[PDB]
Amino acid sequence: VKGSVHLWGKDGEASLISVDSIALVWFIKLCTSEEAKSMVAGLQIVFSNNTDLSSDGKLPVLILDNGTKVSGYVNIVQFLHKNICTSEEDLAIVGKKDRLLEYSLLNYVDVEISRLTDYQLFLNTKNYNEYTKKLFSKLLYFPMWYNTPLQLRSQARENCEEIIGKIKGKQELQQVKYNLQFDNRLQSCVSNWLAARKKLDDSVILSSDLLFLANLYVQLGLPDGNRIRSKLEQTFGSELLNSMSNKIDDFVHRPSNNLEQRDPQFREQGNVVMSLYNLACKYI
Amino acid sequence: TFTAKTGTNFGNDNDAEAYLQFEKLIDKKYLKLPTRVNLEILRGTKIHSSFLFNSYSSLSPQSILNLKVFSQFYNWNTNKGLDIGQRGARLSLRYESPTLFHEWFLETCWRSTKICSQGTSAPYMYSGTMLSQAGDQLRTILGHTFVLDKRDHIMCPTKGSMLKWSNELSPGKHLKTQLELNSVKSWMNDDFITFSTTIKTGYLKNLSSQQSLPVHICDKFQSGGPSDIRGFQTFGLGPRDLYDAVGGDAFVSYGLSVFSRLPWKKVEKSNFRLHWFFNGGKLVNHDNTSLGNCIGQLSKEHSTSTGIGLVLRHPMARFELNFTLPITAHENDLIRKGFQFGLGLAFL
Amino acid sequence: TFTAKTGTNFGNDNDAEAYLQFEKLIDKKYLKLPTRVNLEILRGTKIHSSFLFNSYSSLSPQSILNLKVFSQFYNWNTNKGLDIGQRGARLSLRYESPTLFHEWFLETCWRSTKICSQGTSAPYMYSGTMLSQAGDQLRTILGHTFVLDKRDHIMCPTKGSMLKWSNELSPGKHLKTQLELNSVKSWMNDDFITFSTTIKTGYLKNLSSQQSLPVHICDKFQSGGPSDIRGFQTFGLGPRDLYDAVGGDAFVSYGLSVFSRLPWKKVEKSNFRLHWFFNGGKLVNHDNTSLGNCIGQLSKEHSTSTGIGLVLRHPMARFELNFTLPITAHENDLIRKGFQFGLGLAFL
Amino acid sequence: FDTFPLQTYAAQTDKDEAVALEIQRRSYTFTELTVEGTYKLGVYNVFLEANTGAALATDPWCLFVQLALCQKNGLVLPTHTCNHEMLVLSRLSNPDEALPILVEGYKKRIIRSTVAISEIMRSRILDDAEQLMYYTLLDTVLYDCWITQIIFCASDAQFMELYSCQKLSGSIVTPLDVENSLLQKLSAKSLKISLTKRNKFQFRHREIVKSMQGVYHNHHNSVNQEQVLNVLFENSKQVLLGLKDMLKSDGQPTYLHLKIASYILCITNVKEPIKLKTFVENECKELVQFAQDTLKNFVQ
Repeated sequence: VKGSVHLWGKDGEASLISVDSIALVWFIKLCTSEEAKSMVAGLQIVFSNNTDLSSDGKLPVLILDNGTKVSGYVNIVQFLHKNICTSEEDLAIVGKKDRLLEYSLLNYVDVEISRLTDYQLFLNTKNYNEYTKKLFSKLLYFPMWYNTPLQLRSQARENCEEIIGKIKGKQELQQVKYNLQFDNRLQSCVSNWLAARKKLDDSVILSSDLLFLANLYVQLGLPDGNRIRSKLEQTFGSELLNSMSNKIDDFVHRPSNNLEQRDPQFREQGNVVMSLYNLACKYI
Repeated sequence: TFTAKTGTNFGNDNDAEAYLQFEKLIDKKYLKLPTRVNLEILRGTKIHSSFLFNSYSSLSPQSILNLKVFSQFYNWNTNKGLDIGQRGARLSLRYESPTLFHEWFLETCWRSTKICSQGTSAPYMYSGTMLSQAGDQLRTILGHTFVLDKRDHIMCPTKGSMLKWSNELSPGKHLKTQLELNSVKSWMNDDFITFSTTIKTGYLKNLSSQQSLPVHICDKFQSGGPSDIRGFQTFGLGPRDLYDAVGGDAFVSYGLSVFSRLPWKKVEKSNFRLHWFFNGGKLVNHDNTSLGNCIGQLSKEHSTSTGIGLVLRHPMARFELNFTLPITAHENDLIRKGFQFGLGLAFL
Repeated sequence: TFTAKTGTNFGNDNDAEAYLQFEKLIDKKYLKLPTRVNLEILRGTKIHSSFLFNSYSSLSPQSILNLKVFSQFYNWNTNKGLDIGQRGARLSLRYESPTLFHEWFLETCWRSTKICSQGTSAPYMYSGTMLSQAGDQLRTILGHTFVLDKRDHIMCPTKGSMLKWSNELSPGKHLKTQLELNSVKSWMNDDFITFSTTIKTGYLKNLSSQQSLPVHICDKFQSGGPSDIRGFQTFGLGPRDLYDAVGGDAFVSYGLSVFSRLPWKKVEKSNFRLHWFFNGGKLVNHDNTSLGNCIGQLSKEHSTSTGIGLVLRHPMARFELNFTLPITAHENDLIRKGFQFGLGLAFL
Repeated sequence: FDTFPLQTYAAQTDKDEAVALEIQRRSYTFTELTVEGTYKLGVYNVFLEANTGAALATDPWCLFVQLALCQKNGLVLPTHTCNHEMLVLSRLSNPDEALPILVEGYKKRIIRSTVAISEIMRSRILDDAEQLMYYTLLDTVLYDCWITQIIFCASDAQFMELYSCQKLSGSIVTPLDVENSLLQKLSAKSLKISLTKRNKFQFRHREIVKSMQGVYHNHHNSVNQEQVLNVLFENSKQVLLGLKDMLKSDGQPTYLHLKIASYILCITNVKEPIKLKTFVENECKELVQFAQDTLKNFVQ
């Protein structure tokens, strides 16, 4: 289908503040079969970095050149699996007998597991200042460097408020407590997802695989990623964490020849002019 | 000679500060110097109870002793926050057209600290820092405060400057130093356009034997609010532990303001001014080794805001109705953009 | 002509509302009658937010219209209780040395009712009655209030009587009637011993078509407290559902008090009086058939109390420090014996 | 001295008869012991099931807990001695402002809120990971469509019929009915705003909840709002067309079968032509028949 996909990264690499934009670069990378390419041939991906082109204010957006904006990774993929004309080595299309379990597993990562990665990129104080606040200076434009992540930790503290919420000896008593609230939450959500992923097929990568793997790529790839990899190996062993990291290493070391991109034009990019205009149309 | 009086003194974050004061000008056959006792009962939305005995006594033509015995309960750091028990004494000596006075005091205070945040609200006031601030402590503190108010009005200023320099030494625990400048300039024949700069800086050193004995959260510097850098909530700037403003050990907080007299023909004799401001500042937890690395982090990552508004300047209060947008902010700051009511006496 | 003012109106249970009011006396080329608008922002421990526009307008030498547009949020029935949203309008006409005035009003009000009791506290505000009071309702109410204050002081009375007779009709829903008498007598040449009787009775009929459309908990009569029958907590008398005072549809609340001028030589010019009182009353949920069975249960099973105390009578407040013991009580009443601080303006 | 109440009386056991008449016209007693062991389920409103003749709650969460309470205790649904009654409440009977609550007990009275009930209902299917996947999908995708179809696409009279405990007569004849129809115009938005805070709807759909708070309905928001609603609806059809291939119970209905049935029974109660009602009645006739076969387990 003909349209332009807007994402979060810069210069061909998707940003790590979004597990959905990493999964959507990997989606179009692995769409190499004849049925899998026909739903994606016509998608010029844009690293536009402004959420004023979104309908949700959330920037994995698929704009479709007729006014149709589909926002989010799970909404885009189910929109792309729907517009197949319908006339294993890569991403395979799920058959109709399993279209509900694949949408249930896609929705589970988006509401349970991607909630936990927004805790790590934003609510972890070691992971935030050492990595994450150094990113929005490069993605956004100059005056709007600070107000855009300001909401993204409000949005991350509201989303994770129900699970993980002589001074230096009590600050370790609270962080050991919150490293146990997380590692009992992440132990359950990954166990619930992996016990349901076994029903579909244990041989073929799917669309819900690329969102769970892009959540494992960000969480293990942050400054606090070495004890999360240590705790996932404690319950899931070492064979599965290396097998799910060999698949991660495949999708980042993948050529971008299928990916035809473009520069964001001067109705995109979130300029000083092209965000004061989107502020005026939003009110007038 | 008795003069029972009362008040309410509206503030900022919607309180009350309701006070009721008694007095007795004493005859000259208990003492010989003019003595003036007091007794203040205060209630407010923040105050649970507040009894405040005073004893002013003019020693000289320019000298006033002030034995202030207090016992006050009040709430703090408003989401639900902390309620502070605070009882003790305070013996202050104040020494003496430019207003000039020094004022040395000496205050003993037993201070309690409940975390009354009612843990159903889950992550607030329950960080590792606030959980260790809970408890009782007793503290003597020596102090000094020098004011060189050269302005022609502390109500509606048009000329002059100000310099407020207040040191506080708790011996063996900490040394708090705080500076505050002001500068008012006017440019027209009606005192029409009133330029006004305010800069406040402060430093808090831990004098406590290999960095034991931490400074309490009520003595650390706080930043943000309508009576501070506008555009943020109160206790909205500085470093955090979880979501709690744990205060800073050093700060700077500048400010700029223009007042433009509301150019309508009928109403140009009033106290209503058109207010454009620009506020901003920084609040750091420094390391106590160098004053060079204290200034180094105090100028790199600021949280600023400008905003247009309207200001009324009453005798006891300055009513401010600002529309404020934060230009530059830190990540973990508490933004309050849009309309914001300002009310009080000390703005910067 | 503008007069931004402050103060405290001293609320129902020792409590206090801190308020901030603006004003504008309007010239005679929008109107021709003397008009006086207002805008009250109120602050308190119970109030969440309270905006109150007023418009007084003298129609005659003895007539005052009062368009009162309000929008107030406040908490109610204090353990944790209910917070009441309340917005609407009120057009009151007040008609006119014995103080005499009638005052007819007409008030539309959309009223919300949260149960904010936070169910970890298990059985409170979660009876079957309070769970059905939650929700929104819109109500017009017609009213009338007649006052025949014949006392020489509404501050420190010594002679005279009072008669407050206030009817309220919500058409098709209910009719609330309330009477209040007072009688002050003094016996000595210094106005030393001040006898004071207060009796308050009320009736609430359900005019709503085979006993549908129940009267809301905020309109029913409540009994008990320091500004009521002393010796019990506020909302401490009357019938209950589980532990919640569900109010009554009829009541009587008498009172007796003696003031004895504190017989010391120096201080016998002050407002400190020695206070012995005797309070008591009854609060019933009657059946709407007969006024004879309404009076029959209103005189059989009373909850009374006496108590000795000390009273100060300020201009805006009457400070009472009573030691109170309940003589007769119901079973499910909320006893507050021992010391009790009283503060407000309306005691009975 | 703790002897000073000289006469300690009885408990003043006279009650208001008009209040207990609305606790009776809002209660729908579950037909099959004590007073401390019986609970009262709070619901938004009620409707008469046209086929069976049972009082069902008008919300898919209030109806799902109602059917899960019938299966757990062996109850019969109430038709429209200290039994387990239902109770038409207001949202404002909570600090949470979300009605599927449980008022358990009389003297030692526990309140389990909607967040507390949802943790109880979700924990009974945590043993099977695959059934938790579908249960999360109806709680997120099918839920957010139903909330948007009923707050934006349905009118004010259709939302307040299903989500308000206020009364209705249908015809403005009396001055009470003019006043009751001004409550449904004034208080319509505050009940809509309160419903968007129930299943973290305010956190998944932050920008259309933000446009509900605002006056005059800014024109750029309404074009973007139609995009999210169409994506939510096209997702919802793929949920509903996929549910039809697994509606086979080998015993008692599972907690997912009562979950599907509580959505079809509340969507087909909507008298207005919302797109979910037009879809499930014409394209999902196998789902409508399933939502009556599972309802007939809990009636007589």
